[PDB]
Formats: sequence, structure tokens, C-alpha cells
Amino acid sequence: DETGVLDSLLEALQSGAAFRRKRGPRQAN
Amino acid sequence: SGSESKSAMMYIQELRSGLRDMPLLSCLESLRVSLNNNPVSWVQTFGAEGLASLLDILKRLHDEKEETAGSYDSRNKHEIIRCLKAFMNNKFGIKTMLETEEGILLLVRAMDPAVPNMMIDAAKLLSALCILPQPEDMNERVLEAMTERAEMDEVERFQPLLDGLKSGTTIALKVGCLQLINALITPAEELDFRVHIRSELMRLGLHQVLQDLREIENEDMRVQLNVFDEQGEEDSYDLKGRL
Repeated sequence: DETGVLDSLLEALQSGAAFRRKRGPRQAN
Repeated sequence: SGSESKSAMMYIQELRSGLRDMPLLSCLESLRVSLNNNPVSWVQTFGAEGLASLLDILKRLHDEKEETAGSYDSRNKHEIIRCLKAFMNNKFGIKTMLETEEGILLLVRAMDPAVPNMMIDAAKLLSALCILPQPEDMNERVLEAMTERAEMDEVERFQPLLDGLKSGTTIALKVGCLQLINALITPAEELDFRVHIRSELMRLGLHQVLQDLREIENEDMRVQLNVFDEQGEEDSYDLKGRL
């Protein structure tokens, strides 16, 4: 009954915590 | 306690009966509360069966323009979006939503600034799907759904999005748009893609809206601009690469 799953995503969006997603490719060496 | 009442079973039958306007609204309001306040097993009974019936009505109501139809129809679409929010609030509900042909498309069509409260709720659902570290980089598929919506409603795929961000609209709508804009851009690893979306929005006058929005002392607006500008700053140096 993890009925709250989208609710947690809304929190993450509002706080901007989710816009902290990057696996991190780079070509500079 | 539980008792004989409208189970998910009865709501499916009721939605498929061809209800409209106020009795449809009453069914949907009751359903939204039921989905939100019942266990996930109740949502499972509702899952493919009820979702299909909600979308059957939703698609029709998107084609049935409320200005030339019912005053209730705008609210009916919105209440379906609220039902979907309660439905997608879990595991298998998110799953069943991503297994529909038009579920994703209709959420985009529900981003209408004329019914501002519906667009707020719809943009939030799409944004939540976009940031999923699962399936497939769902943010990338949400973009496809806007491209489909673009030709179906004869608009630029990002035109309604900017149109929330609107000095003269409610702050929640404004931002409901900036939030989804960040949700489309950030999860993508491809640099040229991130700047392409950002530049596509700038063609549509986004650059002019950001300067209006930065003067606003809001909570979440400030949060969303800050993210948009920060990712923009990184991407500029990322494109520059070495020098």
C-alpha cells in the first residue's frame, strides 16, 4: 500500500531535489 | 468498516454507462476520494478496467470543447486528472498508466491554461513521470506526446507550456509550466538535446518570461528558475568543453 509514491515525486519536484539527476557523461580530458 | 458499496467494480460499470456533466462529476469526485483513501489492492481492481473507462471519457471531453458544450465538461476533465493523480500515486498504478496508448497523450492535452487548475494538476503528473529513474527515460517519451498533441490541437508543442508561466495567471499555473520544462530537460544525459529543448522554448518567447518571473518573490517559482538557470549555466560550459 505504497499509495503515496507520486506524492513523494511531487515533493522531490517542488524542492527541486529531482532536478539533481545526471549520470555524468564528459568528453573533456 | 467495509460494507456493500460502490467497489472499484461499480465505478467501472458506472463510468462505462455513458454519464455526462453533473452526474459524471459526482461519480468522479467520489471515485477520486475512493482511489486516494483505499488500499493499493482496490486500485488494482480498478487498474486496467477503470483506467480505460476514465480515458474513454477524457479523450471524448478533450475533443468536446467546453465553450461549445457543457460548463461541467471542463471540470469533468479536471476531475479525471485528479482521479489519475490518485491512481498513479502507487506502484502498479504508475505501471498501468504507462501501458496505455493515449494515457500519456491525454495528460498533455489536459495542459490547458483556460482551465488553469487542471493544467496545474496535469503538468505535475507529467513532471512526476519525467523524473522517473525508470522505465526508459520517460521524460523523453513525454516530449513525443507533446509532439502528437501539437498537431492534434494545432499548436506549437511548447506553446501551452509557456502559456502557464503568464504574468496575469496564478503563480501555481505559471510554475506548473516551469516545473515540467525542467522535468523534460534535466533527466536527459544528451547535452545537445538539453540545449535543443532550452533553445526551442527560447524561440517561443521563454527568454522574455524568465525576466518577469525572477521579479516574483515566490517559493517554487524561485526554485524552478534557479534550477533552469543552473542547468543552463552548466550546459553552456559543457558545450564549450575545453575552451
